[PDB]
Amino acid sequence: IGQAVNIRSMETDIVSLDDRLLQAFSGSAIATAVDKQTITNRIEDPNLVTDPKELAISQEMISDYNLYVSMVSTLTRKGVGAVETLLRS
Amino acid sequence: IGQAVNIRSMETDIVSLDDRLLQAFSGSAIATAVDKQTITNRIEDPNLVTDPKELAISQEMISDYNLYVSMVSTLTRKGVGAVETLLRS
Amino acid sequence: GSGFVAKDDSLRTFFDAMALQLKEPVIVSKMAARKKITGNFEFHDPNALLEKLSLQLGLIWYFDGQAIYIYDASEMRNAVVSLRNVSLNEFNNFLKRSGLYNKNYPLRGDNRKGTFYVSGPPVYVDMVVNAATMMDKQN
Amino acid sequence: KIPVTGSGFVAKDDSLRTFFDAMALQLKEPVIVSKMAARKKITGNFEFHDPNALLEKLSLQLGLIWYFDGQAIYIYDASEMRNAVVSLRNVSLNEFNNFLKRSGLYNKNYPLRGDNRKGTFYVSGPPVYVDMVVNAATMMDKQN
Amino acid sequence: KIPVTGSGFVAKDDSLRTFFDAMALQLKEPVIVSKMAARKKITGNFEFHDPNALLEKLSLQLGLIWYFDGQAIYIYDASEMRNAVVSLRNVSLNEFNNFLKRSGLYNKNYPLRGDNRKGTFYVSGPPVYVDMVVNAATMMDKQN
Amino acid sequence: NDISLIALLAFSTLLPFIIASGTCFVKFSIVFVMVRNALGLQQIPSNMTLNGVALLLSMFVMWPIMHDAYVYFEDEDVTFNDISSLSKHVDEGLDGYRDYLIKYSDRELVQFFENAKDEIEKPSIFALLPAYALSEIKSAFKIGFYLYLPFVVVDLVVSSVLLALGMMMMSPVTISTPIKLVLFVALDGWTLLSKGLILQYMDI
Amino acid sequence: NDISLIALLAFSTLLPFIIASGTCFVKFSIVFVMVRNALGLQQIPSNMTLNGVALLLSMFVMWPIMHDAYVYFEDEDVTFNDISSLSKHVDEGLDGYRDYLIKYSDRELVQFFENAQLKRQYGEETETVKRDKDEIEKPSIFALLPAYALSEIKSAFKIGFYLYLPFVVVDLVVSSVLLALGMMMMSPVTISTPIKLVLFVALDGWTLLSKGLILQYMDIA
Amino acid sequence: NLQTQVTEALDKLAAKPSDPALLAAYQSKLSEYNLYRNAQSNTVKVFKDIDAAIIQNFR
Repeated sequence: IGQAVNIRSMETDIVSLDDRLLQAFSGSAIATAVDKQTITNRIEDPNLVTDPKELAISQEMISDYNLYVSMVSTLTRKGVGAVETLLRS
Repeated sequence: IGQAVNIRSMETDIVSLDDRLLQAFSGSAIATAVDKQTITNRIEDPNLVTDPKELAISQEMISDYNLYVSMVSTLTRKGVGAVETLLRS
Repeated sequence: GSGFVAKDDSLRTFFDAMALQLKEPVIVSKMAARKKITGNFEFHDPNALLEKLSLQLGLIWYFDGQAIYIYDASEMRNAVVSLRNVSLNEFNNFLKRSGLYNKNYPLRGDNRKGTFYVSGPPVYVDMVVNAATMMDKQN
Repeated sequence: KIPVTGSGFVAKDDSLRTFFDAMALQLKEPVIVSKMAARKKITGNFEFHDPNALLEKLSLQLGLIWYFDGQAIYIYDASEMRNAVVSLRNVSLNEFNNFLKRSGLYNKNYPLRGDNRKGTFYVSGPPVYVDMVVNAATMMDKQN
Repeated sequence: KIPVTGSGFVAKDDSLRTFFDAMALQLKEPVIVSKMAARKKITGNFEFHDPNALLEKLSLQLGLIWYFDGQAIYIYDASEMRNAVVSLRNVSLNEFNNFLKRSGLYNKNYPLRGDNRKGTFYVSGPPVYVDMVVNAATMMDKQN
Repeated sequence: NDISLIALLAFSTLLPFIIASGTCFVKFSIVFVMVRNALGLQQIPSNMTLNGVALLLSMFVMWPIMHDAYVYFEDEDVTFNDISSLSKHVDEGLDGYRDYLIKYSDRELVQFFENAKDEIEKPSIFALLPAYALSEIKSAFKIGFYLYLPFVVVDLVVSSVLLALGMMMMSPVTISTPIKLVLFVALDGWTLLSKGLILQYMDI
Repeated sequence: NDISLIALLAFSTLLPFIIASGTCFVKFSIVFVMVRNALGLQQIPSNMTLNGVALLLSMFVMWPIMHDAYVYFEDEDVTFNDISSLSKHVDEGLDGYRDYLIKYSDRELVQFFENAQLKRQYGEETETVKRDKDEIEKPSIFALLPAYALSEIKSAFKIGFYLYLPFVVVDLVVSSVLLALGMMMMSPVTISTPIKLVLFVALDGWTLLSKGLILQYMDIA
Repeated sequence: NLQTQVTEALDKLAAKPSDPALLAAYQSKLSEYNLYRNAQSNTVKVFKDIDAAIIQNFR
């Protein structure tokens, strides 16, 4: 069981706007890419799939990936529709 | 059961954007025709569908065939939808 | 004698001119390239001039054997990491035997235990975190 | 072309970010000032000859909190002080204070309030001190 | 028609790609310069008596990294250096470092930092060196 | 890959507003209407068939910018172990749009938006897209005054030759509008202003 | 915890009508239709793009206000243990938007809606509140944004009258020099339209009015 | 390479279908391949359905 956490979030004043969105995009793309591997090599490793102790964890992570990317999909759809309702007139 | 690959992807010059689109259409209609005839010859040979190892392979070729043509459909739909709003103005 | 005469240079072109008197290339970050400098500088003791300028302008730097990464002070991040089956002493022996031991930013923690505290440049902490979590899985 | 031959920093309406980096060589560590404590301004003729008492006096007159973790000097404003209550399951407070004394992260300005050999205590201070003590006390219980 | 009595290259506002192609005959190998490292410009009278010693001096003055893998000379600028740390299961460092020497890829300017008998090591350099080292070290543990 | 599927859809659904605001389509679609209002016409030819040819004309000089982002983003090195190196990589992709915008935007106005040289760092993409659109509407107004100007003279000269005779109570719009468009077809002004409009951005 | 997501998605669906009413997009849109109308141009410059250029400035000003909501509401200690402290937390989250409404709305127009809502609430016997509330008491969030949107329509029409003036001084002297001659049967707007366009492009009203509106909310250096 | 030692344990029980230790190891093999195959089938399916949900949302 190995864990790690970083505590102090980087924060300052940028009057620049796009690079904060670039950090948000890369921070979501990497966190959704590391976990698709972590669930896949948990499933192709034939030792983890047989243990009932490990299986309780394995059902959890597929739900955490499922709810996460579906949340970003619905938030963005309302986001791009909100600008649509003002500009289409 | 003995395969072959071709390694040359030739390049002909486009004379226009219309000359570009004819290659992009002919390059995609062959791939969508061939993959559907691949999955039919996979099914119509009945010794391929009775083995456990080849079934997840045919599952993969199914899910790629669904995701490919759905991704080109919604993109061309939003493309011509982007044309209609500008032409309405 | 050598030297550089900077007139409103942009702090990326200033440290690139020192990349010949220092024997390694210098990689300055994006946020740290907005400050500016001007004046007459003479490069004859570069490792004593890099620390004195890095404390007055406000910068952090780290040389790992191949290049000299230079950030500014607002990008320093920190972390805490727990090891289950290896202690701090032979991980410090891994850093001393490898050449990545930096005496300005050491590791804070009990000497033969699992927990310690890391703080430094962003190219330093992502190496110490990834090297520490890839030794427990090998052991 | 430069005036009188003493030592000092003349501040003509600086903004607390360009001021503390001038003190960042007498202090031999870099200084990181937060965003809420970078909106105040200072003006005057200052003189650094021992800066750890000057920072203690100015942190009370301006209203500030600060923490030196061994490699940098973090500076926050007083409206960013967070606190938390955490209960330890498998290790005591004196065996956690020996970890803070041996690691040099112990700070006498913001100590730990709690019973001397128990599991529950109370921390308060800057967010880099609280986020270190909470995670360093939770990650020791999962070891034991 | 071309009056200069010497033997050298005159560059008038070149773009670091037409410049290094002029040195690509005295070097016996072709040179490949990236996209971000082709926006700088050079002008002046040059002379390639020995290019492997001229290229080291210009790569430190301009700020550049380069690599020769036996068939070509890749050239990037210093802001594109990528680094990664990777671990090995059942091949040591002393056995992996002899694969580089016997192949002809052991670069003495960007060596491999790590403990002599372990799984983990730290590599840094040009991207053509990094995506060769990570893959050629990963594809030796699946074999064993 | 899954998050990039969002941003790939998010460009596409936002295309008829970025093409509405961040290209030279606004200049073509604006000059093609005031040439009708210059000639004294109201519904001829349309608002649809003038937007269609203005769309294709703007699609010529804009396609190579859109084309290079494909071939740049098809490459295999989109897998990076670092967060910020991918943020750099997507920053390195948009430089085809940034170099297009800085050429036709004002440096003082984008410096104003930057407050709330350019070789070490490029200014942000949201700091200059209105400055581009606000520069195009101004330049299209300025070029709109010029080709408006010769039709005023034919509007004035026939009103003065009718006032030279005694017929003062005579509406000159039924006579000037024949003389208006023969000035535009003997010049063949349609085939030449589309030429110099293309040559204003794309060289020969 | 689960219904906090319901409150998030229900806030998400009603978003662009808040941009339609609550923000300062209403100042940019009106004055941009007015500079189109004062020039006499009807269809051009094709107001689908004029909504976009008016939106981007308003987002450019509104971004520091809305950004503090994310960092305040993505806190891991949103969930409290008491029912009144949890309702207190959304008030002190909404206070950064609310004092923005206080700064830019009218005094008496806001003051009229509390007296109008209280006599609906209890009855006529409720005594009226005066100006002197302003030092301590805050109004509701649903009594502000009507009087806000009316005050911003007042300020946008205040701006729109002023640059309407230098065009009608042109449009009267052209209608007078044509009647100085005997040219009574002549449409003066087709002679007035070039010199109306010159008086805006030589004055360059776009690149100083655009700076003027950002100066009406924020400052430089 | 799991299918190799799947296909390697069936033949010794086929040649000798009365050893009690072998059918215990054979059943211990075949149920683990049973647990592996539907795990792979169930794991590709979510990656297809959530990929279909994005185009279902954006259409």
